[PDB]
Amino acid sequence: MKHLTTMSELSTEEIKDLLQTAQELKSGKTDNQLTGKFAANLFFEPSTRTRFSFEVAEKKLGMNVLNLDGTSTSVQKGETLYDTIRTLESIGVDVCVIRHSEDEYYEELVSQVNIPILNAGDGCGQHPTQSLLDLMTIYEEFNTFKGLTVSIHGDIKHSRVARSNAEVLTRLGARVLFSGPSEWQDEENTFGTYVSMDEAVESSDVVMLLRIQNERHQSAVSQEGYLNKYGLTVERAERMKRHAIIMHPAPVNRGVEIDDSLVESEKSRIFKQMKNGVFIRMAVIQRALQ
Amino acid sequence: MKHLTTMSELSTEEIKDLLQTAQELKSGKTDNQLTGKFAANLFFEPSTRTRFSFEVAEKKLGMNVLNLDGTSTSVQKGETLYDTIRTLESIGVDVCVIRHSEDEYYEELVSQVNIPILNAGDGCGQHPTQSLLDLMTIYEEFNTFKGLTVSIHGDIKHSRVARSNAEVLTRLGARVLFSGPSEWQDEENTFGTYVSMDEAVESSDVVMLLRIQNERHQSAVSQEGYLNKYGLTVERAERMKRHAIIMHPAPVNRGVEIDDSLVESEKSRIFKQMKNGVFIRMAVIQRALQ
Amino acid sequence: MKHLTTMSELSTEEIKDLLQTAQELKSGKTDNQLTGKFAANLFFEPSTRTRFSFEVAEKKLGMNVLNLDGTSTSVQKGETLYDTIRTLESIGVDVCVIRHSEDEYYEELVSQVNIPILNAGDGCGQHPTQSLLDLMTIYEEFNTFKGLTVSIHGDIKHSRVARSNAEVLTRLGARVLFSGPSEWQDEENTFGTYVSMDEAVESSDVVMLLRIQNERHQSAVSQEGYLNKYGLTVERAERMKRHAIIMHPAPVNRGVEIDDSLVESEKSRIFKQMKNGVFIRMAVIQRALQ
Ligand SMILES: O=C(O)C[C@H](NC(=O)CP(=O)(O)O)C(=O)O
Ligand SMILES: O=C(O)C[C@H](NC(=O)CP(=O)(O)O)C(=O)O
Ligand SMILES: O=C(O)C[C@H](NC(=O)CP(=O)(O)O)C(=O)O
Repeated sequence: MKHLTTMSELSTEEIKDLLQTAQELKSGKTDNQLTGKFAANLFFEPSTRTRFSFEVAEKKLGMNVLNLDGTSTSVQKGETLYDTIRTLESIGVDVCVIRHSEDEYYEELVSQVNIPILNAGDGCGQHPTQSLLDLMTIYEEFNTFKGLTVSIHGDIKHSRVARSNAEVLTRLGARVLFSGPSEWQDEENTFGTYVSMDEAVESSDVVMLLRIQNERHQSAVSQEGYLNKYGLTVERAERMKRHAIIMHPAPVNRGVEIDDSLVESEKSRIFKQMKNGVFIRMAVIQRALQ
Repeated sequence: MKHLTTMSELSTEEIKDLLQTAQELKSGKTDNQLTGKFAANLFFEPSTRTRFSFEVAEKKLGMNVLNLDGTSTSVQKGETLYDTIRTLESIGVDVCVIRHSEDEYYEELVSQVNIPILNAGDGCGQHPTQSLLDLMTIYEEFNTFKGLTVSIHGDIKHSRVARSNAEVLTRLGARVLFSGPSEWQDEENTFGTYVSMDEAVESSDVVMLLRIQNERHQSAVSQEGYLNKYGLTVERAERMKRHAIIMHPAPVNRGVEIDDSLVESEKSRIFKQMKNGVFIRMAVIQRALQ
Repeated sequence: MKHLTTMSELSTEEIKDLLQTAQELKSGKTDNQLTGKFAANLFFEPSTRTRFSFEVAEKKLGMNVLNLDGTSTSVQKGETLYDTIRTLESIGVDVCVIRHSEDEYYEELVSQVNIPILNAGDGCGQHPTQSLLDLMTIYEEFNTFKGLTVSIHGDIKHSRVARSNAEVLTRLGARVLFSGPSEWQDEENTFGTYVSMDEAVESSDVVMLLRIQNERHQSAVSQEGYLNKYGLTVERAERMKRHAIIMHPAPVNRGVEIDDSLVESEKSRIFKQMKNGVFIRMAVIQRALQ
């Protein structure tokens, strides 16, 4: 039993092992050991990739799957997250995947519950499996992290993606750059140098775009002309290194943080990221259940 | 790869083959060609028959199923339908079933995506699997379409069922009649003769009833005494040909377009339609992935 | 085909049999008689234990599962519950599980539908599988019902649990005590003796707590200090018989009807209830389909 909650508490060796496993499974290697066991997907926030890649991963591992929403479950009757987990243990669930609006919802749980918890996202906190498939995608491309320059752009302080990726990339020996509206920068995220998109887009081996976390803002603010100012425009992408890649955890808001024509251009690895997500998540479930 | 979007682009030959395949599947034919493959059901409008007959179909084919609604997916974050399909492709989905409010949502998709799209309904546009199962049911009854007189009643204007059935029935050599409030007739559906229910009910070999598309009208209008005025009353049903049948795409609004006692009367094939739905949908999936 | 609607129509012999079957199931026994059949779970009210224990039970029986709610189905188009059930029969569903807001929704169905119906809860009416859970857990504890004193506390008026449990308990030879706010007492449930919590907690072999049915009240009222007044406080739990147990159909509102520290205390069988729920529900499904 191993939780996957925060990227900062996962060692370099474990990351290295998870990537190898994921790569092998992607290669065709299979395993049935978990056939018949039960996984529960609890998503209290909207999702497509994370949620359904987990379901695919679970079913490829031969597992039965229970899918829980926040509006149809007894959470409507005031049940706590912990009780929901204990309930799921009681009816035979072996592992739980959770996405929740509350930053660090898992701290209370990991010490109390008896089955592995896989964090599919905690508000603006952590997003471990996104980080892992990001790393995998990067390593597949450059076959190393050391000496890489990776720039993360946009709404940083509301991003569990950036918060997971910045520390671990630095830890793996890469240089991390930030950019975007100064208002949206993170003082709790020092693992990167704040520069401008125009500066970073030329020194970056990786250009990671972020969606604006509109649903997470205290107050809605104008974002007219965001693309020109902060986004990856065609002209900006044309100034990227030959070997550089474009990444984005999705969903993309075409015409906002990236030009519509770039999403599926030569240097884009956005959809490749989604492919790797499945195998990364298969690996993570195996790690969780031994 | 073969999409299924509009009935008007389905050849007479393809139709006949789908009906034959459906019959074989109905009579127990099976194979594991599709076992373990993934099907995704994207339903953005309510549904019971189409959605779940598809799920049953997919599972009888031995497929793994993913169910997406639109309020719990990342469409909520602004993701386009196109990006949603590509996302599903990336994670290993082989076929997508889509029901959407936007007429012809699929026109954009079919030229761009790399997996079969099965249209489960586009606003007031087309509803091909309904048409196919309607044809199957009629064919089981008369072993022919040539010379048949089929009347379609009620809210034609907002009916993707009427749109699909009218063109294809006349194309198959049937005579089509329309009835219902003149206000709800469709000038862009000229494949039938407009008459009154009272006339059509004695001339018809098939009486096809439609539900009022309340949720699709620009503004709500009274519908008091609809049954007596426009609907299939007991008195009207008693004037039907001895060998004529009653059909309805469902759900039925008992007391509106049809008298409560008729839904499961001798001449009714309403539930037989739902039965055929599964096999028609199996056949369509087999066609898409051949 | 044996429906399960209300406890009062379930004989003592049928009950003892379901409990023996659930025990054998709980010990690991299974068979293949239901492999590949279809179960449908129609939940129109929120639920965690009942809905997902049913799904688990179903999967453990080797069945395919269809999950329907209220907002995404064609109930939205005005389809009656009856037509919904008949529709499911037509597409190949062998048994239906239903939780609905309308008391006794099932009495118009039992005489009309052609497949077994399993009531997962009808408004403030009955909750048969919960009751069976309770009986099982109670029987596991004391190995008998005769001579037992069982107290049920709180919002009796709006409890389908209390209604199922009260009669069947006294029928099995146990004495039932009632407790809680006098306004929330039920005149349509006279199978117990109203007393104060402080009294019952000392004379009870089983102390069964109920959640306040806030979502079911015609008018909201204050419930300040509910714990200290009507609930199971730490102080009160200390005065329980040595061999007595705490039960609660869940979910619990920690701090309302029970002190936070008692939910998982030595005398609590609340989570054991959830465990037995699966096997009871397996047994009930086996009974429904012969
Ligand atoms: O939604 C974001 O922009 C980033 C990130 N996106 C994803 O995880 C992909 P999805 O919401 O389709 O599961 C996340 O934090 O949820
Ligand atoms: O909704 C109508 O009345 C006709 C038709 N109905 C169906 O296809 C059946 P369902 O909505 O239960 O899947 C449709 O256009 O969606
Ligand atoms: O809800 C209650 O407090 C009692 C009872 N609770 C249960 O059945 C458990 P659940 O709602 O998680 O399935 C019921 O009537 O729904």
